[PDB]
Formats: sequence, C-alpha cells, structure tokens
Amino acid sequence: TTTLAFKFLHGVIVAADSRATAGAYIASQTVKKVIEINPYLLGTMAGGAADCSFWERLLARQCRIYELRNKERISVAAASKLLANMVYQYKGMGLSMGTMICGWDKRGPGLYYVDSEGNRISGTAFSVGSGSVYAYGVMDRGYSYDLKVEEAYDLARRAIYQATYRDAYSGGAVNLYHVREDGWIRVSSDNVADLHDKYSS
Amino acid sequence: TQNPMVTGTSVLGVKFDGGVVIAADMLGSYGSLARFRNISRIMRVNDSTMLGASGDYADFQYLKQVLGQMVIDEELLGDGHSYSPRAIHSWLTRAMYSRRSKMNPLWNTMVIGGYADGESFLGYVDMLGVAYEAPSLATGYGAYLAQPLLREVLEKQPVLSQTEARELVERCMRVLYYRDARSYNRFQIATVTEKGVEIEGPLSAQTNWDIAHMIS
Amino acid sequence: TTIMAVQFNGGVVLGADSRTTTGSYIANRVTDKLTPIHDHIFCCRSGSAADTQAVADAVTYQLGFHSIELNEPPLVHTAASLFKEMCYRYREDLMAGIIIAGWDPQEGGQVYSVPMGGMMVRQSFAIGGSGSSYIYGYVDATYREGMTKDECLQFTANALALAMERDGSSGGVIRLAAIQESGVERQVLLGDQIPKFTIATL
Amino acid sequence: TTIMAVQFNGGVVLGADSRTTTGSYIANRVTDKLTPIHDHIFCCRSGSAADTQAVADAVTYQLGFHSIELNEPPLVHTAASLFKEMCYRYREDLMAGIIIAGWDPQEGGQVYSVPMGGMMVRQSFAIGGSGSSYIYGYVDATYREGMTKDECLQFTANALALAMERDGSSGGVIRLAAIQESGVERQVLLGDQIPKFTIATL
Amino acid sequence: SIMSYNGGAVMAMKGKNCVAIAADRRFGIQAQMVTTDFQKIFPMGDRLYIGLAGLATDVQTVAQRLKFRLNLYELKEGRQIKPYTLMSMVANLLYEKRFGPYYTEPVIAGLDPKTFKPFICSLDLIGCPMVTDDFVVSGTCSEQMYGMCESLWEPNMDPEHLFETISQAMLNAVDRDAVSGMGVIVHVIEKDKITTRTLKARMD
Amino acid sequence: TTIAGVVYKDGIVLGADTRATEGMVVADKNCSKIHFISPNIYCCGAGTAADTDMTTQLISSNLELHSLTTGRLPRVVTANRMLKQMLFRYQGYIGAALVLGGVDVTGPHLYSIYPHGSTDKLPYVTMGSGSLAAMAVFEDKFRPDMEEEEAKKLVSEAIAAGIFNDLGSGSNIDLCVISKSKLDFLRPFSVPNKKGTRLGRYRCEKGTTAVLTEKVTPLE
Amino acid sequence: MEYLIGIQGPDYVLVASDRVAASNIVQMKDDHDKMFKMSEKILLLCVGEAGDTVQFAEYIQKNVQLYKMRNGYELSPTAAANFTRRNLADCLRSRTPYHVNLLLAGYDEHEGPALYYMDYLAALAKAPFAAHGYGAFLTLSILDRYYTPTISRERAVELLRKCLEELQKRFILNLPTFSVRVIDKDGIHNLENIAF
Amino acid sequence: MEYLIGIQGPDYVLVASDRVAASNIVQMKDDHDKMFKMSEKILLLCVGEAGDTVQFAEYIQKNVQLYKMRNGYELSPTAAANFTRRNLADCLRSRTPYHVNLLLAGYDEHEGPALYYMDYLAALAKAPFAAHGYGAFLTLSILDRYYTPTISRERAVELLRKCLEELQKRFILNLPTFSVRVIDKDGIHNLENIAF
Amino acid sequence: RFSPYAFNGGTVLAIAGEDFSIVASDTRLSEGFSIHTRDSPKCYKLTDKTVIGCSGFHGDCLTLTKIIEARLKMYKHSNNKAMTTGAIAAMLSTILYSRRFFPYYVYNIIGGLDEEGKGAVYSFDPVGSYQRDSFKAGGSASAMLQPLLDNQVGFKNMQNVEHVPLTLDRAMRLVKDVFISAAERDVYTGDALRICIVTKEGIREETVPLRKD
Ligand SMILES: *[C@@](C)(CO)[C@](*)(O)[C@H](Cc1ccccc1)NC(=O)[C@H](Cc1ccc(OC)cc1)NC(=O)[C@H](C)NC(=O)CN1CCOCC1
Ligand SMILES: *[C@@](C)(CO)[C@](*)(O)[C@H](Cc1ccccc1)NC(=O)[C@H](Cc1ccc(OC)cc1)NC(=O)[C@H](C)NC(=O)CN1CCOCC1
Ligand SMILES: *[C@@](C)(CO)[C@](*)(O)[C@H](Cc1ccccc1)NC(=O)[C@H](Cc1ccc(OC)cc1)NC(=O)[C@H](C)NC(=O)CN1CCOCC1
Ligand SMILES: *[C@@](C)(CO)[C@](*)(O)[C@H](Cc1ccccc1)NC(=O)[C@H](Cc1ccc(OC)cc1)NC(=O)[C@H](C)NC(=O)CN1CCOCC1
Repeated sequence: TTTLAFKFLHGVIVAADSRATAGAYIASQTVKKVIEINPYLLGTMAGGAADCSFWERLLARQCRIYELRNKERISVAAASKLLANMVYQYKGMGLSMGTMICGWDKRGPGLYYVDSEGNRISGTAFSVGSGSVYAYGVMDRGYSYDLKVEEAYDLARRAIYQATYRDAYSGGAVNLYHVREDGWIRVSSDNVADLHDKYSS
Repeated sequence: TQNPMVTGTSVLGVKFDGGVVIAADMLGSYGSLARFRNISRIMRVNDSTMLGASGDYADFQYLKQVLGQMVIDEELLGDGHSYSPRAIHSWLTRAMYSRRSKMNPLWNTMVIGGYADGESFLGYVDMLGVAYEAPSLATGYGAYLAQPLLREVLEKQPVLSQTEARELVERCMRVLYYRDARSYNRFQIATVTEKGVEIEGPLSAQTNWDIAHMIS
Repeated sequence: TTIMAVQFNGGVVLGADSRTTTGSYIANRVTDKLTPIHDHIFCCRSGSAADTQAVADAVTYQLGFHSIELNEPPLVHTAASLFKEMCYRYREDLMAGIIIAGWDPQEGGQVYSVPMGGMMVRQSFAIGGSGSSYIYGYVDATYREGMTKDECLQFTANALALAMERDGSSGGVIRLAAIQESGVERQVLLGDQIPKFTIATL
Repeated sequence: TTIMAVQFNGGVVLGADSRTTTGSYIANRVTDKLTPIHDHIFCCRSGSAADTQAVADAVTYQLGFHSIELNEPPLVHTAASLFKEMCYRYREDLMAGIIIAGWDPQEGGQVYSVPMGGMMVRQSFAIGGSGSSYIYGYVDATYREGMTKDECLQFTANALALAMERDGSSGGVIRLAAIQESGVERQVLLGDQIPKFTIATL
Repeated sequence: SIMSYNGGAVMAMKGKNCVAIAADRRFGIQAQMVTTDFQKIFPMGDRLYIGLAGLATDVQTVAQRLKFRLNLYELKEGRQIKPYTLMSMVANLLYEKRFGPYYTEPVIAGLDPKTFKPFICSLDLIGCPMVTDDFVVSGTCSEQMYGMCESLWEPNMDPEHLFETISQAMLNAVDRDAVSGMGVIVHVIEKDKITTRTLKARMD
Repeated sequence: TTIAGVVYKDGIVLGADTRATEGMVVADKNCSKIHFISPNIYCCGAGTAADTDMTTQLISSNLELHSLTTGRLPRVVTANRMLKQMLFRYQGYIGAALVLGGVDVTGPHLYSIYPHGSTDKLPYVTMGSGSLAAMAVFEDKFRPDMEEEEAKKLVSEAIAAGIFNDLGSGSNIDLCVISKSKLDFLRPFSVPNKKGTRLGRYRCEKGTTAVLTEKVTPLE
Repeated sequence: MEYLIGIQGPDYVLVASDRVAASNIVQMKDDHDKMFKMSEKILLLCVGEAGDTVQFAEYIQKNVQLYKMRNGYELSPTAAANFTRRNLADCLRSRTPYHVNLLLAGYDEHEGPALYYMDYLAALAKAPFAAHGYGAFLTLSILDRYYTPTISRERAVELLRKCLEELQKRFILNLPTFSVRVIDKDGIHNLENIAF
Repeated sequence: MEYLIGIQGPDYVLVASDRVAASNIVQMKDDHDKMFKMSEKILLLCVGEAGDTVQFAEYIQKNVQLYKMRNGYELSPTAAANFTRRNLADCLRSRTPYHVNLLLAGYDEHEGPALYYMDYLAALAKAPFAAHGYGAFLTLSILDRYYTPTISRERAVELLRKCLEELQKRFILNLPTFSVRVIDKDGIHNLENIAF
Repeated sequence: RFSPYAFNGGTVLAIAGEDFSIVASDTRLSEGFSIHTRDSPKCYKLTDKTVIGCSGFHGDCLTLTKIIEARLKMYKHSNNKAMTTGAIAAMLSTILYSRRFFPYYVYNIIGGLDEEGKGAVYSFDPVGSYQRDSFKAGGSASAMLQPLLDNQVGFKNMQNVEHVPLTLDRAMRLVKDVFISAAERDVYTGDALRICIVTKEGIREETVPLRKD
C-alpha cells in the first residue's frame, strides 16, 4: 500500500492507491482503500487486507450505534480512540494494520493515525504504508497551509504516484477524497498509467 | 494423539457389481518391529456398511467403540431408520476434522465400504478430515503400489464382478507384501453385499521368488 | 525392565525381573514388578516407575469399589479395561507398558497386553519392557500350544534369564507368580536358581 | 538387515536375509548380502548399502594384491584386519557392520566381528544387523559347542527365519554359504523352504 | 527467496524463420526500484542473444564470463558460434559452480549460422539444457509467463505476428508481478535485420 | 521422473517419461532421460536433472576413452564401476538415480545405481518419483525371458503407471531396446497425453502493442 | 547511518555525503569524509561496514593510481566502475566478503559525465541520479519529481538542498553537515558544506 | 527513541521531554507531548513501548482523577507514585505486562517538591535528578557535575539547556524540540519549547 | 509435531457477464505427489442464484461448505427469504475472519446473479478479505489463468480494441482454453474441467476432459 492524508485551510485531503499483494503476486488493482464510515468521517487502509477491512467495518458499526444512542455524530477523537482500544487487546497476536481516521469535528478538521501496535496520534500530515517514505518526500516539498483546493489535489495525487513508481507493493490507481465542513466528497479515481502520461508532458 | 505407537499399514477397497470389497493385513507394527501378528483392523459397522483403518490401532479401537454404540443406539428405537454408508462416512469426516482442529488428531486413515439401495459406496477419510468417494481406494503404501494397479484395470473395465475384484485384491496384497516393509502376509477380506457384511479369516497371498537365482 | 505372562488351562503364570534403573544406576536391585490388583488379578509393570504405580493404585481403587457394588468376583477383562481407559486417555503423559493377567470364574485364565498407545489385546502369552526385544526369537521358537502350569513356569523363567543376560536395563532376580482357581502362589529365583545358559564363545 | 556366521571344525557357515530398504520401501527384496572377497573369504554386510559396498570393493583390491605379493593363500585374519583398518579410520563417515567369515590353510574356520566402532574380535559365531536384536535370546539358548556343518546350516537358517518374522527391515530370502578346504557351496531358501514356525495366539 | 531479491523476467519465442527475445527493464532491490533501464539481454554473435534472469550480480558476472570464453572460442575456431554450442558452453559454465552456483537461469534465442534455423532454450542455475519449439521463460513471474504463452503462441509466425505475441505475453504477465516491469525491451532477430523495440508499459 | 528397465530373452529394454519439473511446474514437456553411454550401453536418469546429464556424459566420455584403448566392446560392469565409485565419492550430493542397461560379450546386464553409490543387479528395476507405481506393474506382470514386443509392452505400461499416478512425471514414453544384434532408440514410442485443441481466437493483430523506441540494425 | 547522493547533469556530476561517523548512540566525528579521490576526474563514495569501507575503497584507489603510473594516462569512469565491481564480485563468494554500498562518479574525455550505483552484492548500474542509505528512501521520490536531464548545476544544488532539508524534517537520525563536490572537465571542485 | 529528564530544586520540579513520535526511520509527529497531567501539581512523564505508554498512563491518570472526585482532595506525589508502581508491579508477572519507563513529578503541601524514577520492572526510586532513554547516558554525567541541592530554577533551566545541547552534539537521533514544564506551589507552568 | 493442514491443489475461476455468471474448476484432488481422485469438482451450488468454488485444504473446504449451508437455512428461517449473493459474500468474510488465528487454508470464489439480474463475482483470501470483480482466478493455477483474462476480458495492454461486451459463448471458450493451458504447466491441474453456469433459470453444468498426467 501507499496512503496519505493532510489537513489545510480548505479541509482534509485523503489519498490512497488500489494495489493488493499476496507475496510477489499482485492480487488486485481495484481495491477501495478509503472506507466511508459516515457522510463526514473517513478511514484509510494499509497492512493486512482482511484486518483493515474487518476492524474498520466494526468501527462503522460502532459509530452508527453511538449516533443512534446519543443523537449526535461521533467525534474524530472518539472514533480513533475506539479503534485504538479494540485493536490493542490483540497486540502481539499477529494483526497488522496502519490506518488514518479523517473527518470534520466540532473541533474542526480531524486527523488521527491508529496502529495495530497501539499508536494513536493526531497530526497535520501523515503517510501510511510500504511506499509511505516516498510519498512523505514529495508531499513535504510541495506542501503549504495556504494551498488552493485544486493545488492540494495534485499534490496528493502526485505523492501517491511517486510512491507507486518506487514501491513494488504500490500501484493501480490514485483515489482522492476531500473532507469539507458539510462532509467529504469523492474527488477522482485516476489510473497510474494515465497519470504517467500527464506528468511526462 | 501426537505420537502413534502400534500402527497398521495399508487398507484397500474396490467396488464391484453387487457390493464392495475391503482388504487389510492383520499386523500391528511397533516401529520396525512386527509386534502384534494377529489383530483385526476391519470392523463391521452395520448390515450395510464396514470400515478398515490405517495408522494408530489404539485410536481405531476408540472409533470402533464409539461407532459400535451408535449402531446399538439406533437399533434400540426400531423406527425403521438406520445409518447409511454415506452417513457413517459423513459422521467420520466430522469426527476426524473436529479432533484435527483441537490439535489432537485421531491418528487414522479410514476406508468405508457399503451397499445401500442398489448402488455401492466407497469413501476415504484422513486424520485431517479430507474425505471423498472413489471406485477404488488405497491407504498408506497401497496408494503408491495398489491404487495404480486398481486404476489401470478400471480404465479397461469400469464394472467388475465379485470374483474379478477379489482376485485383483489378491494381486494387490501380493505386491504390498513384496514392497512395503511394514506389511504382513496374513490378511482379512471384508465384503459388503445385499446379504450383509462378511469378514473372512486368515488369508495368505502366494508368492514367487524365482528372481533370486537370476542375478549373477 | 523385562515382563512376561503366559496363559495355561486353569489360570496364568506371571514373571518379571527385579531391576529399577535411574539412568545407568540400579536404584533397586530387587523390585516386585508383579502388582496385585485383586484376589486373582495381577499386573506387570514396565516403563515409568511413578506412572505405572499411580495407574495400578487407581485401578485397585476403581476395581475394588466396582466388585463390591456388582457383588461378583471381578473379571480380568474388566481390570484390563480400567487399565486401557487410563493408558489411552493419558497416553501423552504416561510411559506405561502393562500386562494384565489373572483368573475369574467366568472365562478362566487370561493375559491382556496394554502397550504405550493404550490399545488392548488378549494373547496366549505376552512380553514387554526393554528386555523383551532380545527374546522375541526364543519365545516364538519355544512356545507350544497347550503347555502345563509347570512348563509355563519353566518357559517364563528361561525367557527372562536370557533377557536379563543381554539387556542392561534388566537383571537381578526372577519373580514368578502362578494364579488359578485355588489362589495365588509366589516364588523367587536367586543366583544359582536362575537358569544358566553358559557364556558361549571360543 | 540380519546377518549371521557360524564356525565349525572344517570351516564356516554364513547367512543373510535378502531385504534392502530405502526408508520403509523395499528397494531390492532379493539382495545378495554375502560378498566374496577371495576364494575362501566372505563378508556379511549390514548398515549402509553404499558404505559397506565400497569397503568390500577396496578390501578385495587390497587383499588381492597382498596375496599375490606374498604368494600364499590369504589369511582370514588379514582380510578382517583390512576391514578393521578402514572401519576404524572412517568410523564417523561409514555406517558399516561387517562380519568376516572364511577359511585359510593355517587357522581353519574363522568368524570375525567388526561392528560400527571399528573394533575387531574373533568369535565362535556372530550376529549383526537391525534384525539380530530379536534373536540374541534364541541364539544364546540354541548354540552348542561342537556343531557339525549340517547343524550349523540349520542353526543359522532357523535364527534368520525368526529374525525376518519380527523385523521389518529384514525379510525375503535366506542366503546360505558354506566354506571349507573343498571350496564354497551356496544355496537359497525360498518361500516354503523357510523353517515354518506357526503364529500362535489364542 | 534469493531469486526474488532483484526480480526480473526473460522470455524467448520461436517464429517462422525468426526468434524473439524480451525482458523487463526494472533494476530493484526488494521493494525499492533503483534503475528503470537495466540490461538483461546480451548479444553473443550478431544473430544470437542471451537473456539472464535472477540475481543482478550473477546476471552480469555470467554474461561477462561467457563473453570471455566465447571470444576465445571465435578466435581459436575460424568461425562464429552455433546456438547449440553456446547452450553447451553456458551449461558447462554453470555446472562448474555446482555446489555454489550463480543465481541466474539464462534464456538463449538466436538463428543458426548458414542454416538460418531458429533456436530457443532455457537453463538451470547449475546448467541444465532444455530446448523447445515454442517458448522458454525464466524469472519471478514464471507462472504468469507460462499462462500467456500457452494460450497465445501459434505454430508459424511472421516477424510482426511474433513480435505482437511476445510483447503481449510479457506485458500481461509482468502486470501481475510486483517485482517485475518498468518497461519491456524486445529483440526480433531475422536473417537480414534485427528489430529492437521498447514497449509502452505500466510504471507501478 | 519415472524410469524403468527390464531383462528379456534377447537383451534389455529401458524406459523413461519426458517430464522435467521446476518446483511444482512443468519445465520441459519433452525431455530426454535415456542417455547414451556407449553404442551397446544406455542409461536412464532420475533426480537432479543437471546431475543426471553431466554424470552420464562424463562416464560416456570415460568409456569411449576406454574402448579406444582396449580396441574392444565396453562392458556394463565397467560403466557400473565408473558410476558407482564416482557417486560414492560425492556422498550423494550428486543427485543421480540411474538405471543402467546394456549387452556385453558376457550377455545382457541391468543395474540400478543410487546417488550414494549403491548398485543392485536385477532383472527389473525402477527409479524416480513414480518408481513405486512402475514397480507395481513389474511385480504384477513380469515373467522370465520375455519376447521383444512383450517386454516393450511391459516397460511402457510401467512408465505409464508412473505418468498417470505420479505428479512428478508425465508426457511421452521413451524406450530403448538393446540386444546382441540390434539397438533401437524409440524416442516417441507412445504419446498418451495431448493438449486440447484451442477453441477461442486470441490472435494479437498487427499494431496492437504501443511502441516507444524502435531501432533496426541491418545484417550481412 | 550513512548517506550518499549523486546528481548528473549535461556536463557535470554532483555528489554529496554526510560527515557523521557514529558508534552505537554517539557521534564520534563531525567532519568525516566518505569520498575517495581515484583520479583527477573520478570520485568513489563508499558506505557500509565499519572495516570494509576503508579497506575496499582504498585498495581500488591505489590500484587506479598504479594504473596512472603504469600507463601514463588515467582510467575512464566506465573502466573504473567495472574494476571496482570485479573486485567486489570476486570477493562475494570468498572468505572475506566486503559489505560496501558504493557510488562512483566521474567525467570522461569523450563520453562526458557518468554516475554509477553499486550494490554490496556487486550489481553495477548507470543512473542519472542515485542514493544510498536509509535517507535514500525519503529523498529518491524528490529526485524523481524535480529532475530533468538538462538540469543546470546551480539548480541541481537546489534540488540537492531540497533532499537534505527533508532529512532534517523526516529522518530520525541527526545529520547536520554534508560534503558537496562537483566533477566536470576541469576536475573535482570543493563546494560549500551544507549545514543545519 | 524517547528521552525524559527531571530536575528537583528547593521549591520546584523542572521536567522536560522530546516532542518526537518516530516510526522506524521517519518522524511522524513534530509536537508529541509525553507529559500527562494527573493532578494540579502532579505530572506523569511516560515513555516506552508502542501502545503501552498511552494505555497505562491514562489508566493511572483517570484513577487519580477518580480519587479526586471520590474524596474531594487530591493524591500526594508520593501516594501517586506508589499507586503507579503497584499497578505496574502487579502486571509484571501477569498475562499483559506494560513496558513503560516513567518519571513522576509533583509538589506537596507538606513535603514540597519530589521527583520519582521508575523502571519498566516497576522499581521506584526518589532522586534529585533523573533521566530515561539513550539520551540519559549522555546527560546524567552533566547532571552529576553541575547540580546542587539549592539550585535556582533560572540556573536549572540553564543546566537543562546544557544537557539538550549535548543531545544535539553527540546523540545520533534527531530530537529538535523539547517540552519544558515547572511544578511549584502554584501548580504546573508551561515554558517555551527549547528548539534547535 | 503434527501439521493440521494439507495442500490438495485445485483452481477455481469465475467470469461475470451481463445476464450470466460462470464458475469453473478442475476436478483433480491431490496430495504430495499422488492423486486422491480424478472426480472432485470444486464448484458447488448454494441457492438458485449463487455458486461457490473452494480450493486449498480440502478438509477446510468440506467443513466451510457445511457451515455455509447451515447458515443459509438459519437466514431463511429468520428472515423468510433466500440469501442474496452479496449477503452470502459478506457472511463468508465474517466466517473466515472468525478463524483469523487458526486460518482456513482456503481460496473461495463466489459467482452468481445480483439483485438486478446482472453477473457478479466475489474473490476471497484465506482470512476473509473480499471484493467484487468482473473475473478472478484462485488456487494452485491462479497465477496462470489471470494474466490471459486481464488481456482478453479486461482488454489491458492492447492499443486499439473497442471494448466488446462479453458473450456467453466467448466466455465459455475462454474458460476452457485457460484450463487446458494450465493443465500443461501446473501439476495439480488436470483430469476434467467442471463448469457451472448461472442464469435466469437455474444452474447448468458442463464437463470437458483434460490431460490425465
Ligand atoms: C500494500 C499493497 C502493501 O502490501 C498495502 O499494505 C495492502 C493494503 C490493503 C490491501 C487490500 C485491502 C485493504 C488494504 N496490503 C496487502 O495487500 C497485504 C500484504 C500483507 C500480507 C500479509 C500480512 O500479514 C502480516 C500483511 C500485509 N495483502 C494481503 O493481506 C493478502 C490479500 N492476503 C494475505 O496475504 C493472507 N494472509 C493474511 C495474514 O495471515 C496469512 C495469510
Ligand atoms: C526396566 C528396568 C527399564 O525399562 C523397567 O521398565 C522399569 C519399570 C519398573 C520400575 C520400578 C517398579 C516397577 C516397574 N523401569 C524403570 O526402572 C524406570 C526407567 C524409566 C525412566 C524414565 C521414564 O520416562 C518417564 C521411563 C522409564 N525408572 C524409574 O522410573 C526411576 C525410579 N525414576 C527415574 O528414572 C527418574 N526419572 C523420571 C523421568 O524423568 C527423568 C528422571
Ligand atoms: C537392513 C536391510 C537394514 O538395516 C541391512 O542393514 C541393509 C544392508 C545391505 C543392503 C544392501 C546390500 C548389502 C547389505 N541395509 C540397507 O538396506 C540400507 C539401510 C540404511 C540406510 C542408511 C544408512 O545410513 C547411511 C544406514 C542403513 N539401505 C540403503 O543403504 C539404501 C540403498 N539407501 C538409502 O537408504 C539412501 N539413504 C542414505 C542415507 O540418508 C537417507 C537416504
Ligand atoms: C522427475 C521429473 C522428478 O519430478 C525426474 O526425476 C527429473 C530427472 C531428469 C529430468 C530431465 C533431464 C534429466 C533427468 N527431475 C527433475 O526434473 C528435477 C526435479 C528436482 C528438483 C530439485 C531437486 O533438488 C536438488 C531435485 C530434483 N528438476 C530439475 O532439476 C530442475 C530443472 N532444476 C531445478 O529445480 C533447480 N535446482 C537444481 C538442483 O539444486 C536446487 C535447484
């Protein structure tokens, strides 16, 4: 995998690839790695394929029950804390998942990194996955808090593309999400092969 | 069972026109030692189905006891329902897999033979819960020696008479005695038929040793 | 160990050596490996000293209560079945090679083998223990159908003496027990009494 | 394997089973384990097929040259010494259990044991191989001081027959060879010819 | 796996009176890509090529040690090497290191001098020759390449049809392997000419 | 592999399958496993494929060097000794399971030689992953001093048994018939297995691939 | 942990390496040089094992110098890289394998600027840009992003500076100073050491 | 890798910790706060294994707060440290042991300033100054050299600065910023984050 | 100690069309170097609209199938309706993840019709990770079947071919051809090919022989 998320003036950009591997073998190139928990809350997937899918779907169940009981949307902090506690009980057992929880809160834009190791940290920008080291480079060089909406899109789109270029376990297509105050929107699903054409010109 | 002790080698089975025939030698080997030269490794389950077991004999004695009771429990009710050969096969797959999943396997490989409602049944069961049906079956070294011969004949002639199937087994048991070092030239022949289940006493395969003189 | 039991007409003959080893040291050079379980039922113990002993003591307790409750002289098969259940259920924890031999008014003299796996089989004669390896050939060559009680005593004593001769983890003294309807009679062979098969080389 | 050699006044008798295994499968069910080194010297091979085969080939080469260089019929002891020198030197590399039995016009019938260690000892009779474990008791009880050639033939044939019955690594065909001043006579025991010992339980 | 360390894939295909040889262009260490233009197919005598797949060092060490021996051969003999002769030379070179081999499974494709007959073969890391009339493959996506070639390859193919087959067989196989790709180079060897083409491929 | 050998009335009939494996995949569908030793001696091979090829060549080379010096037809025992002692020297690190067959001035001889260097002189032998399946045929149908065509039938059926019952073996059956009078190397003796005829049309039409770089080099 | 980087332009080769020599948790040296002068126009940047680095790079260095004295002229960058690779490849299966990841940069009379990447397994590859060390993982993507073959030397330094600043932001190891050198037709040029 | 430091004065406790959250080779966070507020006068400086740090620290945190609500008054620095030690020492031989090295800093109304040192094995030890992590090896000697029991807080921050500058000089890991806090009679005071 | 797993080979394939769904598998069951049976089709029907194919450890495949069938009735009893293909696929994911730390050594492929009558295919890993795709291979020969399908059905890597909709005839020929190709190289694949076809009216079965070696 490569996944990334950064917050700025206009919201939170969420980006991911679509490759899934079983050893050296590419299992899929059309994996949706960004899961839609709520109309305003998102979660990225990196690591064990089933682990990320199961536990983040468990979270989606957890968040909905919370909404029904309390008549109010769950916070980004509370949604990240639940997953951090659920996955901590299985520490050292073999679970492998690195996720980002993005949403718009009562506190504003929210971004948390949650590990199967038991990490839970808030931050402005994260990159998670095997090709994360490559995405970190290009993201940090072209990053500004004052970035225009479309300029932040191309930054995230390029950062995943650059990762798929160096990482063997990253590829397929770059998917983009934009978290606004009134909820997230689905930006674009661009194939890496098509991006290679554009960025070469 | 983590470590098998007294074990039985190959068990054979082939279905014919009329029923099923199963063969197994009467040896319980303790490693390379042939300790128990006179033990029955074939059991009659009910009127329509029988069982031959490879591997750990103590584990076989357990399954013999459990199945033994199950058949008794059915015949108590007298409701006109009895376990079909396919049912016993199904049950045994469930039992063996259950123990495998508990990481405490019954160290066995079974061959189930039966005759019910016109068609004859032959089924295989691993110590892991691998089960399937086949016109001919062979466990242990039988798989490498007997089964090839059993398949070759069924290629030319799919349906066999009781006599043809019986003398084929004679030929298979002869090869096994030549080549398997854990076998014994004293076996039982078990047969399922419309009449029921018959197990026959001590049988020996006639051997040839002419190839001794032609070395030089 | 070496242990042995032979079935004759009116009962059984049991025989064992007397050596207990802790590595290469004989901890007990005169051991009674023939354990009484009931009036006419005995068992021969080989393998782990603590393991076989504990099983024996549990079967004695179990058969004791069973006999009183059933109001019959206990079946040898029943005593063998109590050994089987324990040796099979705890086969991964125990190291026990048992031979159960005895008499009952229903089936007469009986010899049952319970090896390390926990299987049970009736035999005309049975042998067990580490020393039994060296006497398979002799025992198969010597055994005859329908031996008298006095011949079975000689047969067990000969087989054991040969086994104690070769096996390091066997030796000491031959202990014999004869069980029939009339009861149990015991004898012990010392030094000269052990059948001498002279050292056979140049 | 089971291998065997017996000594009498005129010379020696040699016996071997015919089974060779690759694990549990029998590669050759009718092997000739008795390997001629010279006119009157044979060796019985047990253990690794390839190891014992190479040693035998090299000894035959060495003794062959030795006998021509001395212009004298080769001593059995000399042949056995050439086995000792190799088996001892390469003890960590070879899996060899050799019995060297023969006749020479100076000492007569001779049976030498060279076991896995590489030591050498002369014996009245010797047994070797995995199957030999099961016949020590029988061999200790049957052997008599001063057996004739015909008696030695039956003695070795019986012991092997008993070994092949119990040992999985043994079986097939009994191979016998008698060596004296006259020369070497070899015979083969097939199926029914093998001394019948009835399987007796209940 | 030692063979999976650098990845790579080499393929050869037989045509009418021609042979094609293709390889991926990635040079990477495990997950990281390093170079997008790595050479795996080497010329051995105008109308004869060798493609080496495996560990990147051994690919290069064998290629250079083979040329060392081939140049001495072509000078000693008054002739240029024959396809079968090269195959036996490579097998010889690889078997010399029987108990510590070069981790490379070579593929030879070329046309026989004078007789202009097509020739393809693949070898072991210890040099076992395997001649075929259809195709030979070697690399990390061995299975992927086999599936393509079996379903695509046809008996008699003209240079253009042969090129389309090897190209499509390489591209689609490589796209299911993580450690292979980043471009595919193809050599079509005819009696009168050699066509060398780099294909449009995915770069992920 | 499956390889087999038999001794008949006139000489020796050797058999082999044509499958070579890389891991659990078929590397060569048509492989030559019956090897030339001398004009009168041939040798089947199983185990490590490269070890089979090179061992059999080296001995074939040594025997030719031997026969040229003696000026007479080489013996099967010489081939056996050369193979046995070499394999033993390498302690089984050269994985060569071999069936050696030929006709001498002494007559017809058949051997099985193991990677460790142990030899068996027998009327019928099997080596390889499908050897037990092949042996089951030999133990069922073999009779002493068979006719040429009867022995050809027996060995081909033994190899077939290996082919169909062992995953390590497949494809064609190769035979080699050696007598005092004649040598017959029947490469494709039997083709029991065949690829199914293609139904779909997957012709990659000209210009279906996109090209970035093209260079054409002219030749002589 | 050590770091190497190389950027090739139309007529120059820009190379840089950290000046940190560390032992377990301490920085023992502040001004360490990981660059070895082979010729007047060739540099060998050597990184890896504690003992192997100095021993290997120096052995090749004196051999190239021996070649200079032997024949009167210097080795080409291509010939130098192949000589280094041969000595590394030969030792790979021997009793003393050198665990060195190196980078060779040079300017040729007729061929121009050249940069070679080399594995510790001795896999030689020519690249427009290359990097070694854990720091390579963070920087290589920035090189892929802002590189053209027609990059001028002053903008190549800016590109290099973008890479070194990323090592201050994301890389967990302290790397304050970097040795910077350029090779062209005039030889090897010392540049201002980039410090933080 | 993480670093903690505490310096006790006559009427105050000065504590500092790095603001770096690291994943193998990358810095993920620039401003990671490693201090946990227990009471108005107690800080828990927690460091160690991935998930254990936050899980264990917050459990004590919420239990100390539970004690506040349940009784009205707060736990003393001594009472808090022993409570924390009991929870760690009881988990030591349990199914789930917490791998955390921590510093407890507090001010008492009677006994004044107190600094507690605690092993991951749960060994409690009161000290004038203490440190955790690899940085402790390079800083404890400086603390031994310039510390007096009657150190003024302005001169204590000066002593803290000396230690942090040593980490910039000798320590191999990049730790640019540090959290700095003081605890006295008036409570917990936030100081300017020392940056390099 | 003791291995609770065995590799039994076998490959499953599924292709989704507009009004159909094809689930195909070879019929060989293997172990080590020998064949257990030549008659072991891996594709199995669950409802009128859904077919499953299991490969890997047969012990688990048998058990898992028996679990699914039970659960199908459990759903039927409680909700008074047949389980939809998507609901079966979603349930299987939870059944497979329940054994996360003692995995089913199993590769599942579900094929059938969705709620609008269109072809649907679902691919699974041993621990329950799943997605909907147009075509998938799973098993010992999945690496051989996939690249050809990606080329022919997915039209990938070809320059100018207008994406012609899949026909039942062309998909059936494609299925037969890839398995014939697989039988040539993979040792675990052969004997016979079983094909299940799911349409508006029930499920159909077709059988083509393969190499027996
Ligand atoms: C990139 C591609 C790096 O692998 C991503 O991390 C990717 C994330 C993803 C993919 C699909 C759906 C959601 C998110 N990860 C993978 O594709 C992953 C690689 C991996 C294998 C095993 C792992 O366990 C330690 C961790 C990561 N691939 C898979 O999970 C594949 C589909 N399934 C298996 O390998 C099955 N395993 C699960 C664990 O137990 C052994 C069998
Ligand atoms: C012969 C002598 C050896 O095989 C008999 O089997 C004999 C049985 C016997 C002994 C006393 C009373 C009745 C019957 N066996 C022993 O003497 C026995 C040898 C043995 C040791 C350990 C075993 O593994 C569980 C199995 C057999 N010796 C003992 O039991 C002695 C008294 N105890 C020890 O050796 C202590 N051991 C226990 C196991 O762990 C190592 C230390
Ligand atoms: C009986 C059968 C077994 O104990 C005999 O000792 C017999 C001796 C014999 C055989 C042929 C000709 C003359 C005499 N031994 C064997 O049949 C022998 C058993 C054995 C195998 C390996 C050993 O350690 C090296 C020791 C004994 N069988 C063989 O040598 C066979 C032909 N080869 C193999 O088993 C191959 N092995 C080599 C070792 O590693 C495992 C595979
Ligand atoms: C049948 C096919 C076994 O399945 C035969 O024994 C056959 C023998 C043969 C085939 C062609 C030409 C001459 C003789 N053996 C093989 O095909 C053999 C299988 C095998 C693989 C690895 C082994 O471990 C040492 C032993 C046997 N296949 C090969 O030799 C293949 C082509 N090469 C490799 O797998 C690479 N090996 C070489 C040995 O060292 C490990 C890597």
